[PDB]
Amino acid sequence: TSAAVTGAAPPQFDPIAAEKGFKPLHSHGTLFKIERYFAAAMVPLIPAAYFIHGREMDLCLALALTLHVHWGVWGVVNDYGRPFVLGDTLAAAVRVGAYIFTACLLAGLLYFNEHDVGLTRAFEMVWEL
Amino acid sequence: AQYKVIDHAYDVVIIGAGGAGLRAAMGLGEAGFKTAVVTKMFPTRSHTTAAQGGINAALGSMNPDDWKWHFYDTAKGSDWLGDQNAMHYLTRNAVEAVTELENFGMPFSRTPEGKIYQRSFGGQSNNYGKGGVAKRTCCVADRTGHSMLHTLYGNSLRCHCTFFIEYFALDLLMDKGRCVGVIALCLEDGTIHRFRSKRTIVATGGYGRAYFSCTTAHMNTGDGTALATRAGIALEDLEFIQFHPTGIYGVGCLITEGSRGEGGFLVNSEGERFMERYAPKAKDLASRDVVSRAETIEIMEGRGVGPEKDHIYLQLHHLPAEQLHQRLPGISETAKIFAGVDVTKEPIPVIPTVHYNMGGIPTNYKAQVIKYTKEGGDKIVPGLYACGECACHSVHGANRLGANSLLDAVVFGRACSINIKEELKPDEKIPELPEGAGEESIANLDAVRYANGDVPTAELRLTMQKTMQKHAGVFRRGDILAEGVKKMMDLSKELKRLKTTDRSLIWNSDLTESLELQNLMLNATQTIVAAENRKESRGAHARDDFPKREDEYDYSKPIEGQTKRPFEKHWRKHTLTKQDPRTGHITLDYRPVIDKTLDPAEVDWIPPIIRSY
Amino acid sequence: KRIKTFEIYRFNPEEPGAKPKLQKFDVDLDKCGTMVLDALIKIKNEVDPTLTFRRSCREGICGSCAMNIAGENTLACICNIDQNTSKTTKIYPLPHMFVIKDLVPDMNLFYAQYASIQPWLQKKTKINLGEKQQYQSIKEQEKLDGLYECILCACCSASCPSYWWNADKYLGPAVLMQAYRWIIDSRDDSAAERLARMQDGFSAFKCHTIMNCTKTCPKHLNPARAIGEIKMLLTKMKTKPAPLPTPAN
Amino acid sequence: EKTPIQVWGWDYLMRQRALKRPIAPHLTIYKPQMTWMVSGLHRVTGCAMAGTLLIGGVGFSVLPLDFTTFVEFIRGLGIPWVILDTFKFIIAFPIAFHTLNGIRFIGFDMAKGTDIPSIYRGAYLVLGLAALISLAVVVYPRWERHKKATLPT
Ligand SMILES: *Cc1cc2c(cc1C)nc1c(=O)[nH]c(=O)nc-1n2C[C@H](O)[C@H](O)[C@H](O)COP(=O)(O)OP(=O)(O)OC[C@H]1O[C@@H](n2cnc3c(N)ncnc32)[C@H](O)[C@@H]1O
Ligand code: HEM
Ligand SMILES: CCC/C(C)=C/CC1=C(C)C(=O)C(N)=C(OC)C1=O
Ligand code: SF4
Ligand code: F3S
Ligand code: FES
Repeated sequence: TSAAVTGAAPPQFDPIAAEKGFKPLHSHGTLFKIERYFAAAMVPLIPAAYFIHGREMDLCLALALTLHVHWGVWGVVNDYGRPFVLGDTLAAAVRVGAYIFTACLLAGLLYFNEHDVGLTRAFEMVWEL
Repeated sequence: AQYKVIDHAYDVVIIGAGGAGLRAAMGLGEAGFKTAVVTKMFPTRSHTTAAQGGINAALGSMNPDDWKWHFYDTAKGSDWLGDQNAMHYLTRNAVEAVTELENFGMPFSRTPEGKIYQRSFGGQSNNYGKGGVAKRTCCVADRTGHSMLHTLYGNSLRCHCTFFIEYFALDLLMDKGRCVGVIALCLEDGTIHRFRSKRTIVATGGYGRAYFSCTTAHMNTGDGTALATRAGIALEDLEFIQFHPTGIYGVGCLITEGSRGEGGFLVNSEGERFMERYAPKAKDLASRDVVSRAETIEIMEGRGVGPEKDHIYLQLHHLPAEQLHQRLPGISETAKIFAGVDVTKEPIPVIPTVHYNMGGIPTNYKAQVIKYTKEGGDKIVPGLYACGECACHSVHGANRLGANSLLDAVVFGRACSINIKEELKPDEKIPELPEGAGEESIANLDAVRYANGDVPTAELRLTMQKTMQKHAGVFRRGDILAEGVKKMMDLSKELKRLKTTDRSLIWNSDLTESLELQNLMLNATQTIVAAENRKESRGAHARDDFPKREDEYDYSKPIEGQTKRPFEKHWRKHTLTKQDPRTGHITLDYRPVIDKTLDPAEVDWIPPIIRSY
Repeated sequence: KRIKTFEIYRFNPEEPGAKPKLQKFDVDLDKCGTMVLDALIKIKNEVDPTLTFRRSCREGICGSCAMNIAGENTLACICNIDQNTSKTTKIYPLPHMFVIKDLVPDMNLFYAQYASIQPWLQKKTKINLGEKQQYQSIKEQEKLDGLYECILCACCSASCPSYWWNADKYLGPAVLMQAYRWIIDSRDDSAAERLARMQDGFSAFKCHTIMNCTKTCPKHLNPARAIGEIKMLLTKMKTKPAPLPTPAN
Repeated sequence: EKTPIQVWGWDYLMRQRALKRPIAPHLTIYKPQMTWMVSGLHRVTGCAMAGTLLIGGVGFSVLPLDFTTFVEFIRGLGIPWVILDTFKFIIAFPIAFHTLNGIRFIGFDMAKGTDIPSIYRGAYLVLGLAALISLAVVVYPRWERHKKATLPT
């Protein structure tokens, strides 16, 4: 029989209509720029840390590495910690996890520079054996 | 089994998402109708996207040109089977239509002055035939159907048409001769959708797959013509299958006529430019009906090229490296993939291929589907329109013009929306559906779906493709043809012994392809019998046993002092094939070729002449 | 006589809790066309009509027959069969898509993302439709070569791990390449609000430069170059403006 | 804040989840290529270092057993200089590579060197170059600790 229901328009994106009250301009452009200049700024520093050692490099290795790794694990986390597969709230936790990671990174480095041998001497001593 | 039915209501529905279809969709959309587009595939996958050489319009971007010469060249190529009003409409509105496309985004190749580039093509000329070789063919290099289609598909997203993608059209909805919608299958989930509308537009494209070898998509099964036949409409001129001169020999991919109108030519196994012989004037730029027979003779008579001496060579290698790459990049690559050929160094193996269907659902200049009686003129079919290749307004007579089909789609699509906007008053409410609405359409599906016979869909189709090819070939003869009509009509019997396997509803390839074999047969039978009963030779139709063109007068002599042969004795007439789907029985009838132009004041009707290129 | 075996990914949504399986078919290489699609149409015609896949043009221009053949996303129709028969070849659908049945992906997300970019032509001063062609110089138009050619086949997207993890938020190579086709088309007046539609942290910036999109593209198009060109505009470099229609045009 | 498409897209996912459709095989089946494995590597190196810099710093705070006493809780475990210098390599290489490749990937971001030949020259040049510099930094200072153990003077 042809005695059955009325159906609706199939799910379909209408790029004008949905465009209406959804005009926002909050650009990640200017951030992505810097974190590449920052990575490019780090270029000369890595080989410098092979040559010039001691207690002051140790501090800006820690410094600049913390901040790079911060913008870094944040992108790796958006990727593998998506809410589709973790549920909405366990996923927000992984976002917040990110900060905790960036922040324990520094604490831990700072500490190691301040109480143990420092990054650069650490390198030396493993390379001595 | 049992089926779930979904009713929708729209002002206008379009079956087809190709060139034509999408232009109707967007035109009606922009002029504010609630438009549903039904299509068995994603619009971009439609056959229009395969198109190559480009689109004719008298922009005269390359040299001065008058739109009237194009009308001239059109009326000629149609071997006066074309309706001079339709060819009037087509060629006037071409300049606008193509300019629109430029405006819509379509990125045509460019002249130094920065207007649309144009190449020369198969069978066109300046000055009502006298002048030169025309340069009217506008193009996105090599890949114009593609780029055109995309531009249209993108543009149709700006006009809120509601897209029913991968839904297979089963039948038109008929209420006592009026068209009230379509019934389609929705592949993604099994559901059956009746669409109610004020207007339907059948814009479903050709039926190449009827032949064992063609340039067309796997997706050209003439489902629309099947839908017409099936709703009691007779189809016209089915016998005029365009054979394109140059399909790659093995597979039958198409090497565009552009490659010719850019410089390239045909060669036989004697290394002779034999097209100088068959067409002294036009040479390799003769009309495809001619150029093709020309190739097919050279074969028949031992000048065939290759291992078996059975194709010819298209040669472009003489042309500059740069021009080949900027003017024909997409064939360079497909010549290489399919026929191992580097087109700067060797020739492409080519052989005529079934290519285009001038035939289709009859329609007046307005693109409104029509039934026709001898006594009471031609009756409009209310609610129904048809356009693009599935239609027959016959802008093409007996032989299509190169680069006029992308036009005939674009233009008459546009002519659908324009003609509906005009006459669809916002009072006439969406038709209701009648009781039983499209029941025997789901009843077919069901029996085809559970079809238990002992001939698999795959086999029936093959022998219909393989037979249609031997009997309704390039050159035809009555004793092979009538032989053919016999085999064919045994095949419409074998449909009762049809076996399928995939018994499911959610995406059934086996099932849709069987629906398509059903549709193909109706297309093929009608084709072959009309082909058989036409005792003449006009356009693409070539009887070896009635080699002459049979008109009312003999246009070889001076005319002054001759009697008009009566309608029934000459052949200058459209061929209407009525079929009963149930039984497969065809009866013929004939319809007069409209000679009047649209404005006897705007442009002068072109009386028949002898067709020499 | 040489026998090629295929392994085709299989799934029946109609069967109660069925799982994707892997099916093996043997195909006599000397009774089959040269391309994969040909094996594919052979094994459905002769062995198993239930084998399901999309196909149209058969010359690799429509996009329909896209799929994963021997590890790569490519078009079946123009993918040569591995002539060597000691090797067993596997056909799988486009990576990371929801499957409808067998080799047929649900294609819609990608189509809508396509819709999102508004892939049509806009201008600031509304034009009297069919009245004159816009001026575009030849040099200006060739900016589109490598860009209009796209067939929307989806191999690039379906090969890009960013889009595997984020097809909902990241727009993916196919769509961006296209967005770019419209922000460098010298006749379009929207570079500005086009770039504005994809300014956030995901839709464009989630390209982690992996490279699959370009290496795979069956048409030898390079969407990455485009994505990278898009990043530049979203930050530093600028969209050249139109050389004016020189009077006569 | 999701764009209108980002929203549509989530509902799309939720739809497609509701319909129980499987997701088509990806990293299991996709063919290992120089494109995604070097990117893959760039991820891993990058993370592994960061991961060390955590368990390193934090672990040597939160624990007694400090670095000096540990640098020879392992020297006292007589292990051959190749095994030892191979470990240094494995320490050194991530750094070489991730840096080198990092400059590569920024180029990509500027649309630079994005064609299949340029993709693949770099994939190799950056890769090999990094494994040279990591061999230079590890064999050379084991050169002088033999050039001076049995020195000419
Ligand atoms: C075959 C061909 C034709 C061609 C060409 C190259 C090739 C290989 N190059 C051309 C050229 O350079 N210049 C030119 O003028 N013409 C050229 N042609 C001819 C021409 O391009 C085409 O044949 C014509 O343009 C076709 O367009 P049309 O709109 O008329 O039809 P379509 O594009 O084939 O699309 C058909 C649509 O209908 C839908 N459909 C079909 N059946 C159904 C059912 N059962 N249910 C629902 N929908 C259906 C299809 O899905 C499709 O969208
Ligand atoms: C020394 C110079 C360096 C440069 C020029 C550099 C460059 C880059 C670049 C361009 C990215 C973006 C990756 C992407 O989105 O695909 C990146 C990512 C990353 N970097 Fe570095 N980097 C450097 C050093 C380091 C070091 C020493 C570490 C170790 C702590 C590190 C940790 C990371 C991490 C964890 C990512 C995550 C992004 C991903 O893999 O997708 N970087 N780096
Ligand atoms: C959970 C699986 C981890 C893995 C190596 C995934 C593949 C992957 C690879 C291989 C990458 O290179 C890359 N840049 C990603 O992020 C966008 C990826 O997700
Ligand atoms: S960029 Fe290439 S792979 Fe992607 S859709 Fe376009 S043609 Fe297909
Ligand atoms: S693979 Fe994806 S990461 Fe970018 S380079 Fe291509 S879109
Ligand atoms: S069928 Fe058109 S691309 Fe394969």
